[PDB]
Amino acid sequence: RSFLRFGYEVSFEALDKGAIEILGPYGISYTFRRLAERISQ
Amino acid sequence: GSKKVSDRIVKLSAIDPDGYKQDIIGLSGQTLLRALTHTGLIDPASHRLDDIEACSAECEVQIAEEWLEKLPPRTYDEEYVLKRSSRSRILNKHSRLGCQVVLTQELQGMVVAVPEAKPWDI
Amino acid sequence: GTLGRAFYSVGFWIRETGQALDRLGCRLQGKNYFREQLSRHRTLMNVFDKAPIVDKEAFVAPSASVIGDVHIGRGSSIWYGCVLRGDVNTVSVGSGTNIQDNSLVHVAKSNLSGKVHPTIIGDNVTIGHSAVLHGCTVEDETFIGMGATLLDGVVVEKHGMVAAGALVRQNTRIPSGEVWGGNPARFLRKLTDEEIAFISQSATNYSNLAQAHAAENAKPLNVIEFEKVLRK
Amino acid sequence: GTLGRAIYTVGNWIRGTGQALDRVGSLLQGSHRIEEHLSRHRTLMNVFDKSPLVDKDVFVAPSASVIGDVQIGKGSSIWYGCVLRGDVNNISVGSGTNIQDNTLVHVAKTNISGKVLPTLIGDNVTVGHSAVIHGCTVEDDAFVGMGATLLDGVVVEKHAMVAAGSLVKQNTRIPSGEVWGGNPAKFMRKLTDEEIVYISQSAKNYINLAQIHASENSKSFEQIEVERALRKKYARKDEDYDSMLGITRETPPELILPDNVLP
Amino acid sequence: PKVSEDKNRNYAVVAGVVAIVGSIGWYLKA
Amino acid sequence: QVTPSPDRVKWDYRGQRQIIPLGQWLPKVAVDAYVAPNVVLAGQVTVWDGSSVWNGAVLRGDLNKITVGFCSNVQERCVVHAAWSSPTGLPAQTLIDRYVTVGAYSLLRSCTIEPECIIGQHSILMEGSLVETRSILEAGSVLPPGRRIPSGELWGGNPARFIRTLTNEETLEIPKLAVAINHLSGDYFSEFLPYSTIYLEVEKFKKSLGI
Amino acid sequence: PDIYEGSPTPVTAFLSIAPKISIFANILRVFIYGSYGATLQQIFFFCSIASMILGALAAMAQTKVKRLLAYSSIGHVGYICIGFSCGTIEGIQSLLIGIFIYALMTMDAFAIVLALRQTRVKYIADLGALAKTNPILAITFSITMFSYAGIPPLAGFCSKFYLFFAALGCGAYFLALVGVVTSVIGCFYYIRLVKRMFFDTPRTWILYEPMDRNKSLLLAMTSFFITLFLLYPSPLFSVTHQMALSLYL
Amino acid sequence: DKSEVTDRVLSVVKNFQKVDPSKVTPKANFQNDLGLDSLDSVEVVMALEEEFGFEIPDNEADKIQSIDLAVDFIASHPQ
Ligand SMILES: CCCCC/C=C/C/C=C/C/C=C/C/C=C/CCCC(=O)O[C@H](COC(=O)CCCCCCCCCCCCCCCCC)COP(=O)(O)O[C@H]1[C@H](O)[C@H](O)[C@@H](O)[C@H](O)[C@H]1O
Ligand SMILES: CCCCCCCCCCCCCCCCCCCC(=O)O[C@H](COC(=O)CCCCCCCCCCCCCC)COP(=O)(O)OCCN
Ligand SMILES: CCCCCC(=O)OC[C@H](COP(=O)(O)OC[C@H](N)C(=O)O)OC(=O)CCCCC
Ligand SMILES: [Fe+3]
Ligand SMILES: [Zn+2]
Repeated sequence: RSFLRFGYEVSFEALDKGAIEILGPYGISYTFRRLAERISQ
Repeated sequence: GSKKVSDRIVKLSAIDPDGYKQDIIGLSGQTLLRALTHTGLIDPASHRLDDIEACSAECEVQIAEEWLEKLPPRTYDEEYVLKRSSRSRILNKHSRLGCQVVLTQELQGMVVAVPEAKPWDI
Repeated sequence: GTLGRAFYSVGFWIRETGQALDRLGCRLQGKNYFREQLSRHRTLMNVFDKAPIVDKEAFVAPSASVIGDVHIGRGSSIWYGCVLRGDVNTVSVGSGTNIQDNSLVHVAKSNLSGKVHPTIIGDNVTIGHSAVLHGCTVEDETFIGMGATLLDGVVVEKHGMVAAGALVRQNTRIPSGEVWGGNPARFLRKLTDEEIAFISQSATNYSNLAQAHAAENAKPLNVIEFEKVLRK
Repeated sequence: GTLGRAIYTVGNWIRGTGQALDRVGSLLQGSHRIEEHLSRHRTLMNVFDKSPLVDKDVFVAPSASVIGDVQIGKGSSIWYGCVLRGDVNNISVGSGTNIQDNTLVHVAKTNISGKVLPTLIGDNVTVGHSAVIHGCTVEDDAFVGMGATLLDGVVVEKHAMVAAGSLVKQNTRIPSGEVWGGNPAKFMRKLTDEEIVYISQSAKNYINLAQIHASENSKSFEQIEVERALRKKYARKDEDYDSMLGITRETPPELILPDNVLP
Repeated sequence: PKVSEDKNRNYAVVAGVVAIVGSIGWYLKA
Repeated sequence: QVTPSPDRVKWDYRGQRQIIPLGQWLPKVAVDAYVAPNVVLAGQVTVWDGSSVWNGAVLRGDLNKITVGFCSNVQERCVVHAAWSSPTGLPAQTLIDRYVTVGAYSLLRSCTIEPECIIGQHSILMEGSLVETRSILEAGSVLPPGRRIPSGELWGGNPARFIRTLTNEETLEIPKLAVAINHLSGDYFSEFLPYSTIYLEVEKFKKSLGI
Repeated sequence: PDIYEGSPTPVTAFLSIAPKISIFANILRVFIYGSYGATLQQIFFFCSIASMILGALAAMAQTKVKRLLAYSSIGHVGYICIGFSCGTIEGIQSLLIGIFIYALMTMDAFAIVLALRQTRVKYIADLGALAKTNPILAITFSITMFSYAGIPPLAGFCSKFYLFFAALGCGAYFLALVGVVTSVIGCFYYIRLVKRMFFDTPRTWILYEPMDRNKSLLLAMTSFFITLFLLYPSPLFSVTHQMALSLYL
Repeated sequence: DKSEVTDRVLSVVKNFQKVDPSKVTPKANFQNDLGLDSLDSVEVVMALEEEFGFEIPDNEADKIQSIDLAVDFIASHPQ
C-alpha cells in the first residue's frame, strides 16, 4: 500500500510530473510569453 | 420541426462612420464579423480568417454600454490587439473584436459602431 | 495491365509532342485556327481499356455520352442527353430496349460503399424519361417510370412496372407484375394485362422511331450551315 | 517575300513532321482512344418531314436539341441541355416563355390513353430547371417548379405554381391560384399578391436576361478572340500609373452588360 | 496560301534560327 | 405570330462553347479540376483546385456568383443556379465548401453548403436553404426555401424530414468519399490532352469546298 | 522591420540579399587596414551577440510573415558577424559561406512569399492547412524553414556549423553558448510555421492559385540545392577559401 | 449610457418656456403629454443635436416623437 501510494504521490509528483516538468509544457512556455513580448517595443 | 433558417436570424444596427443606420442580418452561432461581411461595409478580403492570431484590429467594432454586459469579456489578447494595433496605445473600453464575438439568439437589436477602415494591404 | 498503361502514357507524350510541333508549324505560317473553342466532346468516350462496344443496328443520339464499358444490344435506342457511364464495371443494355431523354446509368463510382454492382438491363425494357438507375439490375420486359430513382442492388424482375417518381430503396426487389411508387417505393396495385401488352407495344414503337431518327440523323453535315457560321 | 515563302515552306515541313509524329504516338497507344471527330449534334433538325418554326427573337442554346414541329413565340428562350422533342405532335411554345436548363418536353404517340393531345405552353410561363413535361397543356402565365414531373393529361391554370420536385399524376387539373406539389396532388396553400408580383417580375427578368446569352453564344471566331484579348487586357486596373500618365482607361462597351440585368 | 505575309514576324523567326545555329556552333566549335 | 429567319443555324458547327463569358465575368476554372466537355460554365462560376464537375452540369451564375470548394464534386446532370436575393435575407450566392458530394440530378439554386455535406440524388435545394457541416442528405430529398439542415444528422424524404443521427464511425467517411471521387475524376482528367486536334478536322472538312 | 513590412514584397526580396553582400564586401575590404583589433572586433562581437539575442526573442512573438522574415534576417546577420569577429582565415571563410547560404535561403523564402502573394497572404495563420491544398509547396516551405533552423541534413546547417567552428577557433566560448541558445529558440519558432500548416487544420481554408514558371523553376532549383548540398559541398568551400585567402594576397 | 445622457437631455428641455418640470417623465410624449407643437417638436430636436456632435439625420428625426425614443437613439449612437 505504501509502495502504491508513493509511486503516485512521490515519483509522479516531486520527481518527473510536476517538479521537473517546469522545463517542459507550462514550465518554460509561459516564460517566453513575457520575455519575448516586451522586446518589440 | 421543419428547421427553418429564419429561427437563427440575428438582426443588428451597424452604423457607418457617416452616421447612417443599417439593418444588417446575421446568423446565430457564427462570428459577428461574418454577419458584417454580407453587407460589405467591412471588406471581406481584409479579415478572411476567423483566427485570433490573424487579427490586427481590422475587425474592431465599437459597442454601446448596454450590450457589453451580456457577452463574455476580453480574456488575455482581445485587449492586447486593441492596445497594440491602434493609433493610441490605450483601450477604449467601448470596443471589441468582431472576430471573437459570436452571435447568440438573445443578442438581437445590438448596435455596433464600425469605425473608419484602417489600411490592411501590406 | 500495368504495362499497357505505361504504353498509353507514352502514347500521350508522343501525341502531345507531335501536336505541339503541328501548332508551331501552323503558328509559324501565320494561322491561329487552333485557338478555337470547338466542343471537344465524343459520344463514345472511353478510358484506357474499356472502349464502349455498341451494336451497329443500335441508335445513339449525338448528345448521348456513352462512357466506360457500356455494351449496347441490337435495336436499342440511346436518346438525347442520357449519360450512360460504365467505367468501373460493365453496363449491359438489352436488345430492343430504350433509354429515353435526359436519363443516365451509374456504376456507383466510389468503391467505399461496399462492392460495386454492375448494371444489367434486360430486353425490351422501356426505361423512362429522366431515369437515374444507380447501378441496379433490371430484368427483361419491364417498364420504368419517368423520374424514377432506382438505386444499387435493386432487382426489378420481369414485368415489374415501376411508377413515375419512384425512389425504390437499395436491395429491394420489385415483384413480378407489381407496381411500386411513391416516396419510398410502396405497393400500389398489380399490373394489368392491357398494360402488359402496352409495354411491348411502346418498346416496338420507340425502336421504330429510333430507326427513323438514325435514318434521318445520319444525314450529311449540310455545309450550308458551315458557311453560315463562318460568314458573320 | 522570298523569306516569307521559305518560312512558309519550313512551316509546312514542320506541320507534316508533327502530324506524322502524332500518328506514330497514336499507333503506339494500340488505337484504344476514340478520336474526337466533329460535332455531329445539330439543333432544329427535321424528324420526318416537318421543321421547327422558331421565331427570330428566340434564344436557342447550341446544346439544346429542338426537333420536330415546334412553334416558339417571340421573346421566349430555350436554354442549355434542354430537349424540345416534338417528333409525333406539335409543341406550340408561346411567346415570352423560358424552358430552362436541362428541361425535357415530350409528347405521347397519340395513343397513351386514346385521346392524346399535343403539348401546349401559354405565354409568360416559367418552367424551371430539369423539369419533365410529358403531354401537359400549360396555359399562359403559369409557374412550374424546378424538377417538376408533369405527366400526361394535366392542365395547369394561370397563376397556378407547381411546387418544385412534384409528381403531378395523370389527368390532374390545377385550379388557378392554387399551389400543388409532392408526389400526390397534395394542395398546399393559396396564392399571394407578393407571389404573383414575383412570378411576373421573374418572367420578365428572364426575357431581358436571355439576349446576352443569345449574343455571346453567337459570336464569330474572329470576334470571340478579340473579346477574349480585351477581357485579358482589362482584367485588373491600376490607378497609380494611369494618373501618372495623364490617361484614363474605360472598359469597352462590348465588355459591359446592360444595366437591366445588374442587381 | 504561299507566303506568311507578315513583314515583322519573319525577321524574328530568322533571328531565332540563326541564334539556334550560333548556339550549336558555339557548343561544337568550342 | 411566329416567323422564320435565315439567321437561324440548324447546325452550330463550332460546338457548345463550354466556357461562356458574360461581359467581364469569366468562369474561373482552376487547373487540376476535371470539367467534362458536356459541362456548360456560364456567368461567374469559379471552380477551385482538386474539384470536379461532371458532364451535364449547367453551372451558371449570371445572377449571382457561384463557387465550388476544394476537392468538392458536382455530379452529372446537376443544374446549379443563383438568384439576386433570397427569402432569408442572406446573400443569395451559392457556395459549396470542401469535401462536398452533390450527387446526380441535384438542382441547387441559391443554397449554402458547409463542408463534408454529402447530398443524395434528386436533391432540390432551393433559395436560402442551408446545410450545416458533417450532415448527409438522403436521395430524393426536397426542401422548401428558408429551410436548414442542422449539424451532422441524416435527413431525406419529400419534405425536409429527420431520419436519424450520424454515428462517429460513419461521419468520417464523407471526406474519404470525396477524395475517392476526386481520384476517379483525376483518372478521367489524364484521358484527353490540351488543345484538341479538331482544328485539323476543321481544315480537312473546309478543304472539301471553297476556302 | 517596419521597412521590410511597408516596402513592396519584390523590393524587400531584393533589399535583404543584394545590399548585404556588397556591404559585407566593403567591411571585409576595410578590415584589411582596420588592424587595431581593439576597436573593430569587440564592437562587432557585442553587436553579433545582441543581434542574435534580439532576433531570436523578437521573431518568436511575430504573427505576420514578412516581420518574421525580417527578424530572422537580423538573427542571421548576427550569426554572420560571429564569423567576422574571429578575424582569421577560417573566420572569413565561415563568413562567406554563411552569406552564400543565407542568400540562397532568402531567395527561397521570398519565392515562396511572392508565390503566396497572389491571394494576399498577410499573417502566419493564412497558410494554415497548406499540406492538403498544395502538398508540394507545403513540403518545400517546410524544407526552407528547417534550413533556417540549421537542422543537420540540409543546407543552412553547414553554414552555422562552420561558423561555430570558426568561433571556437578564436576561443570565444561565450559566443558559442549564446549561438546555441539562440539557435534552439529560433528553431522553435521556425517549426511553429510547420505546425501551422501540417498539423493544425482550421475551420476556414484559404486557397492559393498556382504560380508562374519563373518562381516555380527558381523554387525547384533552390530546393534541390538546399537539401542535396551536404553531399557535394566541396566547390563552395574551395571557392570561399580562395576568396578569403585572396583578401590579403 | 441612457441614464448618463438622460440627466443632460432633460435639462435642455427646461429652456423652452412651455415645459414645466412638474409634468416631465422618461415616458413623456412631446405632442401629446407635453402638448408641444410640431414646430416646437422640431425645435426640441434641434436642441438635441446641439447637445453633441451628431446631426440627427432627417429620416430618423421623425421617429423620436417620444422622449424615451430620443434618449435611446442618442445613447445608441457612435458620435
Ligand atoms: C519522326 C520525327 C522525329 C521528331 C522530329 C523532331 C524534330 C525536332 C524539331 C524541333 C523544332 C524546334 C523548335 C524550337 C521552338 C521554339 C519555340 C517556338 C517559338 C514560337 O512561338 O514560334 C514563333 C516565334 O518565333 C520566334 O520568335 C523564335 C522561334 C525561332 C525558333 C524556330 C526554329 C525552328 C526550326 C526547326 C528546324 C527545322 C527543321 C524541320 C524539320 C522537318 C523537316 C522535314 C511564333 O511566334 P508568335 O508571335 O506567332 O506566337 C508566339 C507563341 O504563340 C507563344 O510563344 C506565345 O504565346 C506568344 O506570345 C508568341 O511568342
Ligand atoms: C544545385 C543543384 C540543384 C540545381 C539543379 C539545376 C538543374 C539544371 C537546371 C535545370 C533547368 C531546367 C529548365 C527546363 C527548360 C525550361 C524552359 C522554359 C523557359 C520559358 O518557358 O520561358 C519563360 C520562363 O522563364 C524561364 O524559365 C527563365 C527564367 C528562370 C529564372 C532563373 C534565374 C536563373 C539565374 C539566377 C538563379 C539563382 C542563382 C542563385 C545563386 C516563359 O515562361 P512560360 O513559357 O511558361 O510563359 C510565361 C509563364 N509565366
Ligand atoms: C518541339 C515543340 C516546340 C513547341 C514550342 C511551344 O509550343 O512553345 C510553347 C511553350 C509555352 O508557350 P505558351 O504558353 O504560349 O504555349 C502556347 C501553346 N501551348 C502552343 O502550343 O502554342 O513554350 C515552352 O514552354 C517550351 C520552352 C522550351 C522550348 C525548347
Ligand atoms: Fe479580427
Ligand atoms: Zn416519351
